[PDB]
Amino acid sequence: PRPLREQYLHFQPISTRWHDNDIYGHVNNVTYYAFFDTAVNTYLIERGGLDIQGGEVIGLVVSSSCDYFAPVAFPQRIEMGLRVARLGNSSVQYELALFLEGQREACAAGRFVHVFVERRSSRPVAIPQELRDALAALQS
Amino acid sequence: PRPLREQYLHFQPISTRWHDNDIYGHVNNVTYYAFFDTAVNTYLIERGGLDIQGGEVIGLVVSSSCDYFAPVAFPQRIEMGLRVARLGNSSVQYELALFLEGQREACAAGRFVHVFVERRSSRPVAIPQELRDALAALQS
Amino acid sequence: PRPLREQYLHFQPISTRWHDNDIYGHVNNVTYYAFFDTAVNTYLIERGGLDIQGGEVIGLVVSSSCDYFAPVAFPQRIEMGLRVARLGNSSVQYELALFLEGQREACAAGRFVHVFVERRSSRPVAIPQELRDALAALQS
Amino acid sequence: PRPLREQYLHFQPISTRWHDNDIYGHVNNVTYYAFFDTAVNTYLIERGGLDIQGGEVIGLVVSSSCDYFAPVAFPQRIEMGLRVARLGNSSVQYELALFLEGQREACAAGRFVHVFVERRSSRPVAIPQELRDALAALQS
Repeated sequence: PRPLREQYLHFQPISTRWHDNDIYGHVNNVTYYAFFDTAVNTYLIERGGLDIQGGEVIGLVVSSSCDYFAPVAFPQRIEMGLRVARLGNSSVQYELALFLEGQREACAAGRFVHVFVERRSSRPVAIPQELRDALAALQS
Repeated sequence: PRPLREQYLHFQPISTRWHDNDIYGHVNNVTYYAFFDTAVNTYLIERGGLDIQGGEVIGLVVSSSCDYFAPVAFPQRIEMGLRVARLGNSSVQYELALFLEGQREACAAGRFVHVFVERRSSRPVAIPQELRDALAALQS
Repeated sequence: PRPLREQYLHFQPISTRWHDNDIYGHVNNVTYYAFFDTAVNTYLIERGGLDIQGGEVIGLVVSSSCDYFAPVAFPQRIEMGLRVARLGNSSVQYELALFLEGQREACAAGRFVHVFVERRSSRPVAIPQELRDALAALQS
Repeated sequence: PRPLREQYLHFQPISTRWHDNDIYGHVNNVTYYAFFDTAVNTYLIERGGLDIQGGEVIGLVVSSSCDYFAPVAFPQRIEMGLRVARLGNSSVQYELALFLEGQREACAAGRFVHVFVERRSSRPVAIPQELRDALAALQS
């Protein structure tokens, strides 16, 4: 049961980094998470309009998780699939998968959840229209 | 329900680091995972006997996940709860929770899973006796 | 000539972390810099009064550098020497050295330079009295 | 005295990452160093032949330093200039500068030094011909 390129709507390429490999020769399992919210926020920055610097509205990570199938190593060229699952109105949930360039099978694959808040108060908010617009653009 | 200090068998203290705090003031959600397998492996190193540098046997992270309840920021003094859930014989599952010093409530809390393999072949193996001994030592 | 514990006025202990070790077994050369401004800012926070979250005044790193003498690896217990070299009035220069516990010889050793600015304008400022007080406290 | 695109021979583009920004909104000064040896080793991997996994021969960082001129922030598109200064025969010295895409002026700029060794012994060695070949290819 290993995810596939075509199950995902948006694709970020990310350059790997020397100190991505951990001591056993392969990208540390933690790094995948960094690849996630990079992948996400990049999309959010360029399309949702936020404005992190910036924004009166910001997303927060309340939970995440990831499953690892095959190893990847610097310097290889990883690239990140992205698609939205559930989606409340102060809240969302993404599905990420990392693919090696030219492979149908995901290398690992995971999910996490954003909760949008007012920056100052950290109190939940409706997803403003422009975010919601681009967010929805990734719904299955 | 937000986990509690006494539900956990082993305790690693970890110094937070300047660049732990992300752009919105608080320790990045990713860092938690770093705190996990630090917390784990540290115990593994000192009590399972491995031997990561030298070990013919090494652990791999095949999945992990985490839920976040309250924010923490450098320079505060986090400290990490640890306990084993399930436990096969080439395989294990930890349950981690991070605690601010002193608070009864976990700040976030998560789990992940080790698979022990022969370093060279990366083929699964029986948990050698010393590991299994200290691992089991954390069983509920 | 390899620096020595007694040449340094303040001492931060820092827990090493699993993914500190790079692919060749030893704490990545980059991590040292992380250890620096952790070591610094920690002292700054607790004794200069800033206040990074809240501070109208913040420090910026305009240059740094480091020389490496002996390797260190998670899980060993490094610990960080600190002292001030030069010291203008909107500007300062620290000298850091990392020590294995206990060794008289520094493992690596480096320096870097803070420039205090008004957070908003990022325009240079006089070091406010409390900072200057604790800063000077580390002058040779 | 701020470096210029045309003073450098090779150019790595590197994607920035969410947790590159530190607490004051801009890429942490430590990250530049990660950008350095990424930039380097990538070139070394694809052209010097090593083989880090791999190699009986590996490079080590004995010193580095960096000067910061202008700030950069995720998600902007940084990209790394690269050119060799000095060059012994067990030893080398690179000059790095980071450029924002479409700027003549470097954002920061730095140097560091490799020392090649036999992996196992960590004892110096002559730069094998293929490395030396591509290394030299970057001499002023």
